[PDB]
Amino acid sequence: SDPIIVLGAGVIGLTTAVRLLEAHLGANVHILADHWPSDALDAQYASTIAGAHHLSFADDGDARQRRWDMRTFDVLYDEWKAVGERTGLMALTQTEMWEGATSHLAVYEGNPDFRVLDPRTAPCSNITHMVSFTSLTIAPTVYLAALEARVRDLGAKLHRAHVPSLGALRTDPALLALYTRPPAAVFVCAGLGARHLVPAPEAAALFPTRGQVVVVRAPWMRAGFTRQVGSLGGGEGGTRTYIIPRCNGEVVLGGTMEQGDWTPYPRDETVTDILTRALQICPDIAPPYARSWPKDDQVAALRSIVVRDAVGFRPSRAGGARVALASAAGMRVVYNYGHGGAGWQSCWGCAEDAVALWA
Amino acid sequence: SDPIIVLGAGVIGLTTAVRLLEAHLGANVHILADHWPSDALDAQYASTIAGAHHLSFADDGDARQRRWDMRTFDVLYDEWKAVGERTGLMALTQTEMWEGATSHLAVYEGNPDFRVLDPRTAPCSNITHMVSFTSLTIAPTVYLAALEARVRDLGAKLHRAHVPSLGALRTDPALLALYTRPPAAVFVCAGLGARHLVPAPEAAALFPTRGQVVVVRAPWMRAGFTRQVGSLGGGEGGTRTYIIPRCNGEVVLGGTMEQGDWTPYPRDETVTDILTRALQICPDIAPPYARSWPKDDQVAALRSIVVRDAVGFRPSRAGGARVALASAAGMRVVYNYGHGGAGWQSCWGCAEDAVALWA
Amino acid sequence: SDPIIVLGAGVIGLTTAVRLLEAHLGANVHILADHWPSDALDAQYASTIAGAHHLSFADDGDARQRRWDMRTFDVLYDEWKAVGERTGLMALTQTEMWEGATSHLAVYEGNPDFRVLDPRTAPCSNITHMVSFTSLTIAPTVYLAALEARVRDLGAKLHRAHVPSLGALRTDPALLALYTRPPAAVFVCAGLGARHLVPAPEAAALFPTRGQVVVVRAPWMRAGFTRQVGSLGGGEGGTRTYIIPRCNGEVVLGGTMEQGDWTPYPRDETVTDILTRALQICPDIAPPYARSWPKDDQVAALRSIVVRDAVGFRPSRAGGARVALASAAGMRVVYNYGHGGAGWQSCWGCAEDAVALWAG
Amino acid sequence: SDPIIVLGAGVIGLTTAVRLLEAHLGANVHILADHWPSDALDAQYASTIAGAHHLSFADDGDARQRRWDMRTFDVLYDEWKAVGERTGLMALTQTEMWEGATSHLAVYEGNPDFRVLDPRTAPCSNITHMVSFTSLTIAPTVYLAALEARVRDLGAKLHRAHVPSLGALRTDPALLALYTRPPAAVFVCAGLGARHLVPAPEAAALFPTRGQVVVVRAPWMRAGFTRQVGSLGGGEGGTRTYIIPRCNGEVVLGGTMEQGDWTPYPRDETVTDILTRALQICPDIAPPYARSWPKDDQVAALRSIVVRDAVGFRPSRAGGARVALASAAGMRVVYNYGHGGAGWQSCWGCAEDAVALWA
Ligand SMILES: Cc1cc2nc3c(=O)[nH]c(=O)nc-3n(C[C@H](O)[C@H](O)[C@H](O)COP(=O)(O)OP(=O)(O)OC[C@H]3O[C@@H](n4cnc5c(N)ncnc54)[C@H](O)[C@@H]3O)c2cc1C
Ligand SMILES: Cc1cc2nc3c(=O)[nH]c(=O)nc-3n(C[C@H](O)[C@H](O)[C@H](O)COP(=O)(O)OP(=O)(O)OC[C@H]3O[C@@H](n4cnc5c(N)ncnc54)[C@H](O)[C@@H]3O)c2cc1C
Ligand SMILES: Cc1cc2nc3c(=O)[nH]c(=O)nc-3n(C[C@H](O)[C@H](O)[C@H](O)COP(=O)(O)OP(=O)(O)OC[C@H]3O[C@@H](n4cnc5c(N)ncnc54)[C@H](O)[C@@H]3O)c2cc1C
Ligand SMILES: Cc1cc2nc3c(=O)[nH]c(=O)nc-3n(C[C@H](O)[C@H](O)[C@H](O)COP(=O)(O)OP(=O)(O)OC[C@H]3O[C@@H](n4cnc5c(N)ncnc54)[C@H](O)[C@@H]3O)c2cc1C
Ligand SMILES: [F-]
Ligand SMILES: [F-]
Repeated sequence: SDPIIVLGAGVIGLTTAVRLLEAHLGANVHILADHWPSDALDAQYASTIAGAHHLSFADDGDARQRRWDMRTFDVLYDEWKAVGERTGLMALTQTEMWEGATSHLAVYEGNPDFRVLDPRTAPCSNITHMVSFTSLTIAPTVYLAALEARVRDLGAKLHRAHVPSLGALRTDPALLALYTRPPAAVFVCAGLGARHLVPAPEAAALFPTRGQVVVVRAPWMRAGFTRQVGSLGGGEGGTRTYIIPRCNGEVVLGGTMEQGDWTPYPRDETVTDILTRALQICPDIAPPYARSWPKDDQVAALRSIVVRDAVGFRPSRAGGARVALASAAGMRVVYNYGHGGAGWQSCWGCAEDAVALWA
Repeated sequence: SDPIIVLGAGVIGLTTAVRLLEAHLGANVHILADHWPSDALDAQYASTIAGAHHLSFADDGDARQRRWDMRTFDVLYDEWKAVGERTGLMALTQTEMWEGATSHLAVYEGNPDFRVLDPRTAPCSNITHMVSFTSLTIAPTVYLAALEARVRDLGAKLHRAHVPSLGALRTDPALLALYTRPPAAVFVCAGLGARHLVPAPEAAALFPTRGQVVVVRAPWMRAGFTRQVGSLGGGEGGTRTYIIPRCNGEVVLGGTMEQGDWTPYPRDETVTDILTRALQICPDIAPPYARSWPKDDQVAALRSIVVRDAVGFRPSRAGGARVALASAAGMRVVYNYGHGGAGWQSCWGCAEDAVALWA
Repeated sequence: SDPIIVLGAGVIGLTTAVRLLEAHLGANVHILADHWPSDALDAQYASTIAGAHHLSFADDGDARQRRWDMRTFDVLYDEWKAVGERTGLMALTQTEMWEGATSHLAVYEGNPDFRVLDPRTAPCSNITHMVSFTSLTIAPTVYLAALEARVRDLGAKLHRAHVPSLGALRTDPALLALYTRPPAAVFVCAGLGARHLVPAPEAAALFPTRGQVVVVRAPWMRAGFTRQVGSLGGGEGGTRTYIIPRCNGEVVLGGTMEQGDWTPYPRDETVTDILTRALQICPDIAPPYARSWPKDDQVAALRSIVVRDAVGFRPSRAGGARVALASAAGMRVVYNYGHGGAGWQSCWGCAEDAVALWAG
Repeated sequence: SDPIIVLGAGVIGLTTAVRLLEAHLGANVHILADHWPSDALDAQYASTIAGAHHLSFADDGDARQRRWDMRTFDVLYDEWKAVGERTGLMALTQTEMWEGATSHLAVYEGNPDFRVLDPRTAPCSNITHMVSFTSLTIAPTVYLAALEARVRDLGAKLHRAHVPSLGALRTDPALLALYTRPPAAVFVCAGLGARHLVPAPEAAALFPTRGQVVVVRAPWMRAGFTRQVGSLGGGEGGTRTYIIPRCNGEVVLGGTMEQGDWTPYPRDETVTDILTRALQICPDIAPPYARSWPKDDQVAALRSIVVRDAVGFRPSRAGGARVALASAAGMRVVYNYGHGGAGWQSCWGCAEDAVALWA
């Protein structure tokens, strides 16, 4: 009878709410957020800026991340087997190439059709290791719309509201009008927004890792490619070039990984950079008719098929995501934030842990 | 060189920004807001919920409100003579009727074509006083779109951003990324949202006055009607029924005046109440074919032409709007908020005062 | 059951089809047409070019036209009383002014709220007679869409097909594939296209009267105005200026009456003419903010609210419409064409006569 | 100064008009047609019903058809090299399978990347010959829109008009109003409509070959497949199953070849037939997630991605297309009609001959 709040309507909050409602049928759940999946794109809302591909960054020794990523893959892949592309999922061969390293992450061996490839067969030079396996991409707008429909069907009440502090959920008459009584519990799925909701030491742990992408219309591309330069360093370190094709024919090209960079608007030079690198790792990203042209001329061909530029801020945190049980303003609090560049590939895993902590 | 911030992209912020940029051509102006005019309607954003009509509530002794309301009428009426309905304005005869009173507000005598009518000619019973005069309605979405285009043309930079505190404008890296240097000044045009930005005693002076409206498609209606019940009490007291026709053929029917009511969703019984009262004061709101039908059948005819239901929170303030110079967080601050049910009819007057205070 | 063909999907064909299906006479109805109401506007398809208003041209001594026009008025007015504007109908006050004449048609006295006005109160000069009465306008696209839905609901089969001759309905495999069996009957509701379907010496009787109109967005205008110059001459003679407001806020301004003029495209000078004459007869057609300006500036204000120019060819015929039973190409034939500038205002009346002729 | 008429705005008329205006810049050209490319689909207008692919039917000894087909290929391929998919063209690998034949048409060897394949590798049974080569598909609505824009830019006047007889062009006031003076010449590109415009011996040569197609949304398919059953017989004989993918992700599945069948509406049993046969010759037409399912479940999966059913009448003629100079009703007449199922793959070839015959 006392309301349970899910604060956040990104992929993290919506998956949390789905698992919450499935575990406790008819529970009194209110989802509050100041940005919703179908809103216009905004650099501050990470979930619809994402590619998204399932391409784990889980260190061999990071048992929690490996578990989350593979659990999430299992859920998404079973869903694709059931409904195909209806919710924005597309199974595909993912190819990862390393420019330095002579190993892949052990976590990839859990995916179907894992193969070690000859690094000399990469289209770009200096590739020292190369693997492929079956994975999935997600058109986030489509998938999030499906999650929104699902939480409605499960009986969640949805509210557009800004929450200035966790205490406000108990005290602010504007918020109390939504759910009548002070909440018994809150799931804090506020992404990078959690910086304004937690005490100073925890707030300090959050930082943006800015990512710019270029979305092209390239429906000929139905395979995934990533080039990793530099060590992950047990986290999400180094830089990536990637080709992330969606089932709708939009293909996300990236990326950048700028720690502490709060600039929300795309940079012209980075557009050029992304297009140039995308052509290096995946020559077939070019419009078919332009593929025989000098490499320099193919950038303009890619420009001609650009759908949009986009920028987002990965909600980065030292040690990865905070999924933990605490207390604030007399409410039971479950934190589920700080997923960096891996929220889409870990969402269902985190959601299940979060609900288990609450329960 | 130092940025000047306009916080808010409602009618108050946008008129403030226009007058600011007109007074000081090429100034470094950045407009920050978490809700913009063309966004989907939300009860928290009053400017696009409003009717809006110019129907002053200024008490005979309220010299400041009278001056603002008359100034705003002059600006809007001048604009209508220059551009017609291009920006959402429509000149019309406004008829006001009182159920109890035997006097009107002196301020109305400043409008063109002021006439005292025979109250016995009102279509509803118990009317003791009635006047008409030339006034204007505004389709707020259209007018705000023109204001947005105008501030762009004048060189303002526009940002979608939430401001958690005034200090954050100078200290918060997420906001500093927008304009680089710490701002010298901020115009706080945050509407009811100002309650999160000011000290608790100022925040306590602000309260919502909830208003529900029904929008109908009634392009045959090109005249305005209001019935006042109870005393204004030197502010915006009592209750009103109104018919507010827009140039686009949508006609806003209302209303309610629920002080402290934070419920953002429409109430079914209130829909019935509004349609019933609308028919009382203006029989011609009914579709022409339905005008000879019994009263109950005519409510049904109005239901058949409903476009939308909407709810908004008027940013009411004890003593009316705060338009004042101050200092806070190392900035020169001009507050311009708390216009209640009168922001549209006072906007330009208030904007000119705000810019003068800053200058 | 042998097919019964309605040839034409203008207002005449569709009303004929509705009345045919409503007759419940076991008719296996196939509606064939090379232009359908929701198709792009084309000067050759009169029904969606029309204003349309109900403003009878029926001469005092033209009993058939008077009966048709008043019957159609009753049907449309009752429809408006039942459903309001849902099917594109709008009741309004129609004001007619004459430049020269000292009387009105008797037929108008049958409308609600009839009155003879003081012609000195007309906004333009040289007005010698003026009346008003309650009438209706029709947004033809909306009303025709409603008729199309209605014939579908009643079980008619609808086909996009060009009929090269009446005989072809029985003999042409391209047409026979639509309905399998040779048709027993055809209602020829082909409008000006009937010139290619009726025996050739009857075709000389049909001619275009070209009409250009300017459609403006003027939702403040919900009253109708017409000025008649010259005599009707027992038919549709002389020239008219008119303001015909639709329920959707589009207002049709006109008009021209160019006999034998087959030019399907709007003329620049005619746009200027129509706007100028519209302002003469109805000063409030101008945008409210423009009403105090010089006449030339008001013409410019009208140009600023133009939605579209359009041209149509009225299916004119000496003697008015042919509504008649015949036998041709082995089939029972009912002709229902040649309604000139009055198809909308006579449609239901004609449809009922046509169906009665077939039913025998 | 005397008008030149192009009668018809299908692919044949519009290519003729383009070549006409390019040869004689500023010429007084009027294009008359009762159906235009952007009109709603109609079984009587073949050009937008077509797949279309470039898959020649030209007999080894049919010099004219081979010349036409290869010239048209050259023109379209050059266009695709210049603009890619901008005008609806997509280069692809076309694979043809024969159920009986042990040879391919010689004309195919003129296409790039020609190769004879192992017929054992066909996914369906009883294949005895198989080849592939580079060819093109066309999204006809997009291509015809480009042609329409081209003729406008070259100064053609376009008219929606029905021509009851060629004599009417000189004598009918309804047609004379379009171009003022009796025309000097007419290019008769009326497709199957030519049967109403030519003398009884020439009209008897024309007949419909009805084809029904199913359009699916299958953007994973960018390769073309055809199975030929029975002999071409020096013409377009026998029956074909085909997969014709467009650049916009629509894929046309077919077909039927019913001579003299004037039924313009799709048959339910033919939908089933086409879907079943498409799956036989190209298992990858099925949604990726459905590819391991039993055959009946895959047919159902194809039904779920259906965009539209369509029917058209190929303008078939004894001896193929009539491209011929004549004199009728006072005019210099060039006939260019009766292209059967090969109008798209022969259009530019025929157009050029037609303009030459007139010049
Ligand atoms: C360019 C780019 C590419 C990426 N690609 C991938 C990829 O391929 N695979 C992958 O797994 N991940 C990827 N990511 C990362 C992924 O997008 C994020 O980890 C994930 O979206 C974070 O989800 P979230 O729900 O925590 O945050 P968000 O999506 O930002 O949502 C937070 C929610 O909380 C609400 N909120 C916050 N504060 C408040 C408040 N005070 N009051 C009310 N509401 C509040 C917001 O309105 C919003 O609804 C990418 C990120 C970027 C930027
Ligand atoms: C039903 C109804 C009918 C009405 N009818 C009339 C009428 O007929 N005539 C009339 O004169 N008035 C009318 N009003 C009143 C009028 O709508 C308000 O007085 C006026 O819109 C207030 O404008 P504003 O710009 O102050 O507030 P708002 O429109 O609410 O805009 C405030 C802006 O501040 C931004 N903001 C606030 N806090 C923050 C933050 N922390 N960070 C970033 N951005 C922030 C918001 O995003 C928004 O852009 C009506 C009101 C209602 C509810
Ligand atoms: C500018 C203008 C204003 C007007 N204003 C008014 C007004 O205010 N009030 C009023 O009452 N009337 C008005 N009219 C007149 C009215 O529009 C016509 O009288 C009426 O539309 C004629 O209807 P119809 O069905 O006979 O002809 P059409 O609407 O032309 O329809 C004829 C049908 O026959 C079909 N057809 C013809 N030949 C063939 C063939 N060979 N094969 C297959 N199909 C064929 C066509 O495709 C079409 O479906 C106006 C006309 C014009 C031009
Ligand atoms: C199902 C199907 C699949 C096909 N697939 C292919 C393929 O893959 N490759 C290929 O090469 N071909 C294909 N075709 C064949 C191709 O569609 C035709 O050969 C080609 O479209 C014929 O073009 P057209 O311009 O002659 O005829 P149409 O496109 O029918 O155009 C005739 C034009 O003449 C006009 N017209 C006719 N009579 C008159 C008149 N009396 N007055 C005014 N205007 C008139 C019409 O309005 C129209 O504008 C296919 C056909 C079908 C039915
Ligand atoms: F906040
Ligand atoms: F014809």
